[PDB]
Amino acid sequence: GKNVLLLGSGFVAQPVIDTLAANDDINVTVACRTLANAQALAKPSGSKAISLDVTDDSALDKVLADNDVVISLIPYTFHPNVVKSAIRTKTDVVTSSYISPALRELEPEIVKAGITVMNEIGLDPGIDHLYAVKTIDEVHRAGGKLKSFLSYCGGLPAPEDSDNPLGYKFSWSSRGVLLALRNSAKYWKDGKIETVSSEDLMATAKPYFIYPGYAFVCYPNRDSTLFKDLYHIPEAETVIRGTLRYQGFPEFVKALVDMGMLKDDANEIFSKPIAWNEALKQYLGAKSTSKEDLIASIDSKATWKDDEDRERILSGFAWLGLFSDAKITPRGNALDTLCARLEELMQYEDNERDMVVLQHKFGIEWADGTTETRTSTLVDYGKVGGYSSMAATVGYPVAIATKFVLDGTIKGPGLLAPYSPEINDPIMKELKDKYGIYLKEKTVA
Amino acid sequence: GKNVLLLGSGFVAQPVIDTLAANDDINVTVACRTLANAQALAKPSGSKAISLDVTDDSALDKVLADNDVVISLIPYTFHPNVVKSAIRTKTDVVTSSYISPALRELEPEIVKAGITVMNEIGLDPGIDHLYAVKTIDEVHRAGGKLKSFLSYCGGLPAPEDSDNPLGYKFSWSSRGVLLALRNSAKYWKDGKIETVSSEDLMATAKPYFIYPGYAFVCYPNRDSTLFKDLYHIPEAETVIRGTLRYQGFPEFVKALVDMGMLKDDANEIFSKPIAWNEALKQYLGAKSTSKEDLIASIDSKATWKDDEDRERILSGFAWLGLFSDAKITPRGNALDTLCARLEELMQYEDNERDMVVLQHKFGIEWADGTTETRTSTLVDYGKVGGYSSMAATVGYPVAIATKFVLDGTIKGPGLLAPYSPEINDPIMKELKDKYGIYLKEKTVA
Repeated sequence: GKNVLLLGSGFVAQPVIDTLAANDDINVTVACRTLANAQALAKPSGSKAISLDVTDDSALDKVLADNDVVISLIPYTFHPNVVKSAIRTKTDVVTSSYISPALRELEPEIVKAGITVMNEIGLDPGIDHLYAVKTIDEVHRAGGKLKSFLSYCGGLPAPEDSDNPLGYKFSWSSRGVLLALRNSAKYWKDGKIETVSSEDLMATAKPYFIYPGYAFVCYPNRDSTLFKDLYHIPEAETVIRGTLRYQGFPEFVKALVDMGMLKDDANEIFSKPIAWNEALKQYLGAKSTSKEDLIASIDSKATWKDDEDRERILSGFAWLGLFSDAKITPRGNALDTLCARLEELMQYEDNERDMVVLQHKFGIEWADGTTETRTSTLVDYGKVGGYSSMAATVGYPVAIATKFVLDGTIKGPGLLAPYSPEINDPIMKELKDKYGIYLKEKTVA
Repeated sequence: GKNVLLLGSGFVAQPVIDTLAANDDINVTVACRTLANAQALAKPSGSKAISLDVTDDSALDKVLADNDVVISLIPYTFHPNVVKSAIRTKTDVVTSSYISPALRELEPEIVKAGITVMNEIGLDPGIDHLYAVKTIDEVHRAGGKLKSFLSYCGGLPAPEDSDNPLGYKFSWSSRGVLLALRNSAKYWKDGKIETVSSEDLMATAKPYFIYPGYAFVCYPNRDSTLFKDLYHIPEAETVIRGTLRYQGFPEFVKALVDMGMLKDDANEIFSKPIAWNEALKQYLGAKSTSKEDLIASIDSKATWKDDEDRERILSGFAWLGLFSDAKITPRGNALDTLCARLEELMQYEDNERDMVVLQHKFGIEWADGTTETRTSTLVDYGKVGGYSSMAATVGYPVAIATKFVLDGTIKGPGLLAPYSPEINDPIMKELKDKYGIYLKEKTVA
C-alpha cells in the first residue's frame, strides 16, 4: 500500500496515526526524536516507529525517500527543513500550519520538484477556511455581496469542567493565553479599518452570543484584514476574526494586569522559592502577608466592575494560592512565575472534556437588495479515554488531506491550501461522513 | 427474592425497572393501564408486566398483596389510592412526590398498619434535601449558624443542544414552564420576608453564576419560606429556592406577555386552523399579515431591553413561524395555541442530551464570628441511546430508597421523607458509589 511518515509527538499525532493505520493499505511510520515516544505513539496501532533528528539532512532524506508523503506535525520553524528534504526526495508533504515566509521562498522549487505540499488544513487554519470559502462562493455565485464576515473560535473546557478562575485549562503553557488580551488588533468595521492598541484591547472584550447555554466573551485577533484578499471579499464592510473565552476571563486578566503580574521584567522578588504571600507583599508593597493587607494593596491598584466581580476575582486569587504560604516556582519575573502557578493548577484531569467552538457569521446583501444573515457553527467535545476535540479537529482534516494527496484527489504539484471549493468540497464531505465533523449552516430567521 | 411493583409509564419508569430488575434477588412487575406499555417497559429486562386500573380498589389490592413494596410513579393525586391499598394489604410504598394533604390525613393509619411510605426521594424533592440537610447538620454540629441558604435547580438542554428561542426543550408540555414567570414568589432576604407579585416576577430574573461555561438566569420559586422549618434554620437571614433557565428565556417570555400571548381567555381568533400570521394580525390589530406590519404592532406593545434583544426575540418569533402561513393548532385561546406551537417545535431529537443542574449555596457564620460560603453542585447530562438526566436523577434515588425499604436500611413504619442524616447518609453514599451521582462540595476560597 501507501507509506505515510508522521513527524510529531504532540497529542495531535495520536488520532492521525490511529485513523490512518486503521486503513489496510496505509503503512504509517512514526518519527520523533526518541525511539520510545514513537514506539508508544505507534504501539496502539502496531505502526512502524523510528527516532529522527529533523536537522540532520541525511537522516531526514533517508526516511522521506522511504515514504510517499510526510505529515509534519512538528513546530512550524522546522517545516522548511522538511520541505527542503521533500524537494530533494520528491516526497509530498501535509501540514496544519499557516504558510510561512520560509515556505514561500521555497515555492518555485516545490513546483519544479513536482511535489505537493498541502498546508493550513487543521482546525484554525483548516476547517474554518473550508466553510468560509463555501458560503462566500455560494453568495458570490448567486450575485450576492458579502457585507459582513464575523468569525470566532475558542478551545475551552466543556462547561461542566470549567470551574476554575479563568474558565480555561492549559495543555500546557499559559503565557500566550494570558498575553493575548494585551495584543493590538486590526479589522474592518462598517467600511473602515479599526485598530485597537495593546492597552485598549481589554475594554473591547464583550459577550458574544452563539447558543443560549453558553456564556462566551470575545476579543478580536491581531489582524483580520488579511481575510479580504484571502477570501476575495473586497465588498465586505465588516471583517472580524476573534477568540472565544468564557465570561469572567478578561476581568480576571485585567485585575492581574493592574497588579503588574503580566510584567516579564527580571525581578528578584521572583528569583527564589519564597511563599506567594511574601512575593505579593514585596511586589505590591503590601503592609504584610496577611490576606487583608494583600487585598488592600490590590484594591488600591485595581478598577473593579462591581462588588460581585471583585469578590469573584479575589476568591480566584485565593483559590490560586496567591494569598498563601505555597512556594512560588522561582522563574525570576512576575509573568512567568504567575504562568507556572496557572499551569500547575489548571490542567485537564482524566475524566474531564475539552471543547472546540467555531462560528462564522455572514451578513449578505443580495442583488435585489434583500439582506440575510447566515451562521455556520461547530461545537465539538473531547472524549474521555479517547481524543480531545483539540486533537481530533486538527488531526482528522490532516488525515483526510493526506489520503487525498496520496490518491490524487488533491491535485498538485505546488504549495497548496484550502482556498477553493475544488480542494475544499471533498474534505468537508469526508470530514462529515467519516467523523461526523461539520459546521451547522443556518439562516437567521 | 423480593417482589417490587412499579406503577407508572413515564420516562422515569425505565431506569428504575432496569436497575432493579438487574438485581437477581428482585422481581419487578410493571403495571400501567395497558398491558402492552408494561410489556414494553418490562421487555428490556424481561420483567413481569400487567395492566392495572389504580381506581379499582380490588384490582389494586390484588397486585399490592403479591408484592413487598410498590413504587408509585403515577400522578400524585393517585398516591392516596395506592396508600389506602397499601394500608389494607400491609405493603410498603415509595414515591418521589411531595407529601400531600391527602397523605397526611392517612398518616395515623399508615403508622397503625405498620407500613413504611417513603416520600420525596427523586431529584427535587430528594437529592436536594439529602445535601441540604448534610451541610446544615455539619454546620449546626460545629456550633455554626446558617445565615444564608440559596438553592437553584433547572432541567435544561445540554448547551450544545440549546439552540432554540427559549434555550429550553419540552417533554412534553410547555404551559407550566411559560406561566412560571407569572407566579408570585415569597422568600427570606436579609432578615425579612420579600414577596414578589405575578406582574413583578419577570423583573426579578437575573444572571446566576455557577461555572464560567454556563449562561444561567434565575427566578425565585413560589414559596421558599417553608425551608426554615423543614431544615430547622431559624437563624437564617436569607432563604431562597429558585429555578435556572438559560440567558434570554425571561426576555422572550416577557415579549410574549406584552403581546397578550399568555392569556388563556376563550378567544375566537384561535378557534380554527388559520395561519399564524392571520391569527396574530387579528390578535395584535396589525395592518396586515406582512412581517413588517406584525412587527410594527409588536413594537408598539413591547418594551425591549436593547436592539440586540429585540432582534433576537423577533428572530425567535420568525423561527417559531409566528409570522408565517403555518396553521395554528386551534386551541381556542392564545396561550394554549402558543403552547402547542412551542411543544411542536421544541422537543428533544434523538442525538440530543438533556441536563440537570442543582446548586446549594450556604453562607455560614461560625461561633468565633468567622464567615464562610460553601457550595454543593450537581451537573448531570443525559446519555444518547440511554436515560435522560431528568429520568436518571429521579429514578436512581427512588430505586435506592426502594432497596433500603426492602432490606430495612430505611426503618419504619411511617410516612417518611429524607430529612435526617440517618435516612439520608446511606442514600447519598449509594447514589455516589453505584451511579456516580453526587453534589461536589466546595468552600468558596
